[PDB]
Amino acid sequence: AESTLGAAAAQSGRYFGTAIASGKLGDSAYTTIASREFNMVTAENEMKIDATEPQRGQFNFSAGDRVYNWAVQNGKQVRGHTLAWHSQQPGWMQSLSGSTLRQAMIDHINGVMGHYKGKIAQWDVVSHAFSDDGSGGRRDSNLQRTGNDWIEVAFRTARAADPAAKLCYNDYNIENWTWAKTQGVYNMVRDFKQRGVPIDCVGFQSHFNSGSPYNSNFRTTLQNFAALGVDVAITELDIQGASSSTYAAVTNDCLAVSRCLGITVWGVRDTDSWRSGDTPLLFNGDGSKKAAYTAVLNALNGGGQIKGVGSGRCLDVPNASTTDGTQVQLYDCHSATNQQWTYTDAGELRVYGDKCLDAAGTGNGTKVQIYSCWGGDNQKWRLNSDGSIVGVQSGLCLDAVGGGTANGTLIQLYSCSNGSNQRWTRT
Ligand SMILES: O=[N+]([O-])c1ccc(O[C@@H]2OC[C@@H](O[C@@H]3OC[C@@H](O)[C@H](O)[C@H]3O)[C@H](O)[C@H]2O)cc1
Repeated sequence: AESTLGAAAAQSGRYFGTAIASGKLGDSAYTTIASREFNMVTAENEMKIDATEPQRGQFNFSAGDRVYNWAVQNGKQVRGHTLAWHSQQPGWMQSLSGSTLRQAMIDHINGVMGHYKGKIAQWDVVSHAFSDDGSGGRRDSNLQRTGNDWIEVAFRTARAADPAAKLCYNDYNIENWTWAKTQGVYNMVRDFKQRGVPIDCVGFQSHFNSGSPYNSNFRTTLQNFAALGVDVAITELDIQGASSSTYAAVTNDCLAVSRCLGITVWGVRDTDSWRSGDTPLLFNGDGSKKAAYTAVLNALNGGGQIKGVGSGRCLDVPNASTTDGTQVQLYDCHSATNQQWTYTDAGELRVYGDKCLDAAGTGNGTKVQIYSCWGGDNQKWRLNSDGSIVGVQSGLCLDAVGGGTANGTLIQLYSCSNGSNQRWTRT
């Protein structure tokens, strides 16, 4: 109830989910991670309009049901995505307009929700309905040109089709409270609640990058929407660079809002991401947990010198050398730059400013040394709550050779054993 993301989130009545791609369900490495870590699933594309209604009036749930069945059979709830929006519309719908388009939208909603009636926890009824031009208004689309009330109609339609599902409005770039787009959505939801329009949740995609960075005020945004009487959900979270601090910050924002139902990251491994170039998820392509994974898990579980517990001595660079390939050791702790390590958001343990704790391989006995920082996974580490420090690439623990405790004891990689020569404390 604390070793996996879903289980850790469940401790506070929340979920931690991911986007599942039906085309990857035959990949054992993929499903092993997905079934183990998440208790909520969103079909990445299988429940969209084009996927569910390829031809007007012709519904197809082959792909959607495969994802839905995999989710339920493996113990995960499901978020339906998405009933009505401008993107990925089938060819036939893109050419529709006015009343006929409005009716098509309604028929689609009834068809899809009817198929999954009572089996979906949340439905993204409408998505991407606002512009990014900075006006805070609706974006120009075929759906919007049929009447400004199309969104309201979609929700009223959805409520009737399946009263058991929570109905959400989902969008991106509505995380920062100071943005006009965020205000546009806020005003609409407030209007809906005041007039009784059936809406139960607001989904924040949370696709963060240096173009639209995460800001601490995201929590305020979540709290402001929660105050309107709707639940909130982080629906498609991914962070460019996967900063451990940022991932932990977003996790704590949801935990700080009683109405935040949970968090879904948009994909399992970076190689499965729609934005793989931004290495924005919690697992590497080879399936290894990233530093960000541990940061998130620690947050969900309610969680300078590096001193070894068994030895009482500090991780030290011999004679304050800055030479690449110098194996680190244990040494009496004292004020010195060669014992001052900085844990970065990328998961590095830096010394001297630009040298990185580096594993010279991946197996037991591998030498741990300092080497120029370059971003390799053999230079990334996960700081566990039990005091162990695990190498991302190797999955092995920082280990004081042979359990030595005296000055000069070298540091190596070794299968984690919870031994005192593998436990560290930082001050
Ligand atoms: O440019 N953006 O900021 C942006 C573009 C699209 C977008 O869509 C939302 O978030 C991602 C969507 O999923 C992807 O849709 C396209 C597929 O080819 C890809 O495989 C999916 O992962 C999601 O459905 C939608 O809600 C947001 C922001």
